[PDB]
Amino acid sequence: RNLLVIALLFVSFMIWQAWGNWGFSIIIITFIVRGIMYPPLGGCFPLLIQMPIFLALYYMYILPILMGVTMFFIQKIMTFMPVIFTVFFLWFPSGLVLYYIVSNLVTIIQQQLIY
Amino acid sequence: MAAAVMMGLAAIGAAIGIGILGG
Repeated sequence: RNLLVIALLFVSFMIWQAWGNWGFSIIIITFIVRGIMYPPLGGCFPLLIQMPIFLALYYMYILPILMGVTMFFIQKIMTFMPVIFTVFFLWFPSGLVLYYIVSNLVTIIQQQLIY
Repeated sequence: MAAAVMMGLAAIGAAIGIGILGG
Protein backbone atom coordinates (compact mmCIF):
# COMPACT_ATOMS: atom_id res chain seq x y z
CA ARG A 1 0.00 0.00 0.00
CA ASN A 2 2.76 2.46 0.93
CA LEU A 3 4.58 1.83 -2.36
CA LEU A 4 1.39 2.42 -4.25
CA VAL A 5 1.00 5.66 -2.29
CA ILE A 6 4.56 6.42 -3.58
CA ALA A 7 3.66 5.79 -7.22
CA LEU A 8 0.47 8.04 -7.37
CA LEU A 9 2.21 11.15 -5.81
CA PHE A 10 5.03 10.80 -8.37
CA VAL A 11 2.45 10.63 -11.17
CA SER A 12 0.69 13.74 -9.71
CA PHE A 13 4.05 15.59 -9.53
CA MET A 14 4.79 14.70 -13.11
CA ILE A 15 1.29 15.91 -14.24
CA TRP A 16 1.86 19.24 -12.50
CA GLN A 17 5.27 19.68 -14.24
CA ALA A 18 3.63 19.03 -17.67
CA TRP A 19 0.98 21.69 -16.91
CA GLY A 20 0.44 7.93 -43.34
CA ASN A 21 0.70 4.34 -44.72
CA TRP A 22 4.20 3.68 -43.21
CA GLY A 23 2.71 4.48 -39.78
CA PHE A 24 -0.35 2.23 -40.25
CA SER A 25 2.16 -0.60 -40.93
CA ILE A 26 3.92 0.10 -37.55
CA ILE A 27 0.46 -0.05 -35.83
CA ILE A 28 -0.07 -3.53 -37.42
CA ILE A 29 3.46 -4.84 -36.50
CA THR A 30 2.74 -3.69 -32.89
CA PHE A 31 -0.48 -5.80 -32.93
CA ILE A 32 1.32 -8.97 -34.12
CA VAL A 33 3.82 -8.44 -31.24
CA ARG A 34 0.95 -7.85 -28.69
CA GLY A 35 -0.72 -11.04 -30.06
CA ILE A 36 2.36 -13.27 -29.35
CA MET A 37 1.97 -12.22 -25.65
CA TYR A 38 -1.78 -13.03 -25.55
CA PRO A 39 -3.10 -16.45 -24.24
CA PRO A 40 8.81 -12.13 -12.69
CA LEU A 41 9.87 -13.40 -16.17
CA GLY A 42 6.30 -14.07 -17.43
CA GLY A 43 5.42 -10.38 -16.84
CA CYS A 44 8.96 -9.14 -17.73
CA PHE A 45 8.94 -10.31 -21.41
CA PRO A 46 5.51 -8.73 -22.19
CA LEU A 47 6.62 -5.61 -20.19
CA LEU A 48 9.97 -5.29 -22.09
CA ILE A 49 8.14 -5.87 -25.42
CA GLN A 50 5.54 -3.19 -24.47
CA MET A 51 8.31 -0.49 -24.71
CA PRO A 52 9.63 -0.83 -28.35
CA ILE A 53 6.00 -1.14 -29.54
CA PHE A 54 4.66 1.95 -27.63
CA LEU A 55 7.71 3.90 -28.92
CA ALA A 56 7.04 2.76 -32.52
CA LEU A 57 3.26 3.54 -32.15
CA TYR A 58 3.54 6.99 -30.56
CA TYR A 59 6.68 8.38 -32.19
CA MET A 60 4.73 7.74 -35.44
CA TYR A 61 -5.27 15.98 -21.57
CA ILE A 62 -7.51 13.18 -22.91
CA LEU A 63 -4.87 10.44 -23.58
CA PRO A 64 -3.64 10.67 -19.91
CA ILE A 65 -7.33 10.20 -18.81
CA LEU A 66 -7.70 7.10 -21.06
CA MET A 67 -4.39 5.64 -19.76
CA GLY A 68 -5.30 6.65 -16.13
CA VAL A 69 -8.66 4.76 -16.33
CA THR A 70 -6.67 1.86 -17.91
CA MET A 71 -4.28 2.09 -14.90
CA PHE A 72 -7.15 2.06 -12.35
CA PHE A 73 -8.36 -1.29 -13.77
CA ILE A 74 -4.73 -2.62 -13.69
CA GLN A 75 -4.38 -1.39 -10.04
CA LYS A 76 -7.84 -2.69 -8.90
CA ILE A 77 7.20 -4.67 -9.92
CA MET A 78 4.46 -5.94 -12.35
CA THR A 79 2.23 -2.87 -11.62
CA PHE A 80 5.17 -0.51 -10.96
CA MET A 81 6.65 -0.75 -14.51
CA PRO A 82 3.22 0.06 -16.13
CA VAL A 83 3.09 3.04 -13.69
CA ILE A 84 6.59 4.24 -14.84
CA PHE A 85 5.38 3.79 -18.48
CA THR A 86 2.30 5.87 -17.51
CA VAL A 87 4.56 8.64 -16.04
CA PHE A 88 6.56 8.85 -19.29
CA PHE A 89 3.25 9.13 -21.22
CA LEU A 90 2.06 12.05 -19.00
CA TRP A 91 5.19 13.99 -20.19
CA PHE A 92 4.91 12.81 -23.85
CA PRO A 93 1.14 12.64 -24.88
CA SER A 94 0.94 11.45 -28.53
CA GLY A 95 -1.58 9.52 -30.71
CA LEU A 96 -5.21 9.90 -31.92
CA VAL A 97 -8.24 9.24 -29.65
CA LEU A 98 -10.06 6.51 -31.69
CA TYR A 99 -6.88 4.44 -32.18
CA TYR A 100 -5.59 4.97 -28.60
CA ILE A 101 -9.02 3.66 -27.35
CA VAL A 102 -8.64 0.52 -29.60
CA SER A 103 -5.03 -0.11 -28.38
CA ASN A 104 -6.08 0.36 -24.70
CA LEU A 105 -9.27 -1.77 -25.16
CA VAL A 106 -6.94 -4.57 -26.36
CA THR A 107 -5.03 -3.75 -23.11
CA ILE A 108 -8.27 -4.22 -21.09
CA ILE A 109 -9.04 -7.66 -22.70
CA GLN A 110 -5.34 -8.72 -22.38
CA GLN A 111 -5.47 -7.77 -18.64
CA GLN A 112 -8.87 -9.56 -18.32
CA LEU A 113 -7.14 -12.64 -19.88
CA ILE A 114 -4.08 -12.48 -17.53
CA TYR A 115 -7.00 -12.45 -15.05
CA MET B 1 18.19 10.82 -32.86
CA ALA B 2 14.85 9.16 -33.64
CA ALA B 3 16.44 5.68 -33.38
CA ALA B 4 18.30 6.74 -30.26
CA VAL B 5 15.10 7.85 -28.55
CA MET B 6 13.44 4.67 -29.86
CA MET B 7 15.81 1.79 -29.22
CA GLY B 8 17.61 3.74 -26.53
CA LEU B 9 14.43 3.91 -24.45
CA ALA B 10 12.94 0.46 -24.92
CA ALA B 11 16.00 -1.72 -25.43
CA ILE B 12 17.34 -0.57 -22.03
CA GLY B 13 13.92 -1.11 -20.41
CA ALA B 14 14.11 -4.57 -21.93
CA ALA B 15 17.64 -5.04 -20.61
CA ILE B 16 16.76 -4.29 -16.99
CA GLY B 17 13.58 -6.35 -17.00
CA ILE B 18 15.16 -9.49 -18.35
CA GLY B 19 17.65 -8.78 -15.65
CA ILE B 20 15.20 -7.99 -12.81
CA LEU B 21 12.24 -10.23 -13.54
CA GLY B 22 14.08 -13.11 -15.22
CA GLY B 23 16.74 -12.97 -12.47
